[PDB]
Parts: sequence; C-alpha cells; structure tokens
Amino acid sequence: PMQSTPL
Amino acid sequence: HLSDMLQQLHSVNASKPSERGLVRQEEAEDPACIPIFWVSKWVDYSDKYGLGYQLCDNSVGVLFNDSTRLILYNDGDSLQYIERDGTESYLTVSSHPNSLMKKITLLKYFRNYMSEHLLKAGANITPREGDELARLPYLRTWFRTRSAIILHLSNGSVQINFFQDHTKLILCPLMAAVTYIDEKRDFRTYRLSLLEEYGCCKELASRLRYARTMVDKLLSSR
Repeated sequence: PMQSTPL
Repeated sequence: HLSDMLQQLHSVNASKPSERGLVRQEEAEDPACIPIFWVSKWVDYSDKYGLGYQLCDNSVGVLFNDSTRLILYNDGDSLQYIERDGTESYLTVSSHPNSLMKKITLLKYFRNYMSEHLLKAGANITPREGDELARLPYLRTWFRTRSAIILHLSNGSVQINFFQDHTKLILCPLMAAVTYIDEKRDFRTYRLSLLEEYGCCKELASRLRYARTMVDKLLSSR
C-alpha cells in the first residue's frame, strides 16, 4: 500500500 | 541506538522465547515503558515529494526526497526544520519563513490528506510523559519490504507496521522494550530482557525475528 490503513 | 537495539534483539531471539515448555508472556509486561511517540499514520509520496507521517501526539512530519525533514507541532504553527547535515531550526508558520513556504504547503497537504482518509494507529494507547522542553523526534529513514514498512525515528525508536494483518511493533533501545499492537488492536509493552526470561507466544517471537533482520538492514545501509 502507498498509505497506512484507511478510515 | 541501532547497535544497542541489535544487541537487545539478538539476545532475546537467541534465547528462543517461544520454544519453552511454559510461556508466561504476561510476566514481561512493563506499562512504565510505553513509548512517548510512534507513527500513527503515513503516506508514501516518495515518487515525487517524500514520505509524510503523523505522530501519535497529532504532530505531522515529512522526510523529503532531498533528505531534509520538516515537522509541524500539534499547535498547528510551530515548526522544526532539519537540514541535510542535521542542523535544526525552530520556527513558526505564521512568521512566514521565505525559503520554507513550498515545503510547508506540501506538509499541510499531507496533514489534511491523513486527517481526511486515514485511521490513527494506537488510538487506544496513552503515551507516557517525559520532560517536554525539547523532545519531538523526526523520521531518520524508512524503507518498505513486501511485508512491512520500517520507520526509524531520531529518538532511536524503530517501528514496523505489517501490511497483511495490521500488526505493529514499536521498539525502543533506550527502554530496551517492545510494544506489540495485535490484529485486534490490543496492545502491550514488554521488557525485552523479561521476554528472554519468561518466554512469549509464537507470533510475537516471529515478529521479533523479523525485526532483527530489519535492524541489520538499517545498519547495513547506515
């Protein structure tokens, strides 16, 4: 993933 | 320091903590060692700008592609700029630091993106407290594997977030401690030397082995 865990 | 962390990890791992007849992981718990800071959210825009992140105290930071770092404190105005050579400057956004305006804009973009889209890690954790007069760490370096992102903070802490199951480790060489956040978001802080003596579950043991490998890597690319 290019970002940490989504809301 | 990384060297100290390696020694600590080698010591507990060499003791084969999960290969004991009776495990008493609970006896290694030390809540007084809970970290002050950890990475709560992050965004990898290293294709063009760098790596942006949020610490658990709501401050945000970025490790730019040019190796400079900028931190915006949780009061939304205070700044700490770290140049390539490590020189630190303490400024305010309101003061309009001319050379930093573009970097400030990028950081605010990251802050806003993370606040709108991302979940805060360790939302149920209460960090410990120590001083306050000079103490916000910045991101020294980081890298990603197929399994995790490894974050190395300037206070010596190493954090590893596993992608597959959302489990996380926060390692501190000053406390010689590890904080494990499990798939249920439950957490515990353990003294590493006590895990060596009392043992731990497979799972934490396997993650600690992985952590040692990551620390060796950090030292190799030093």
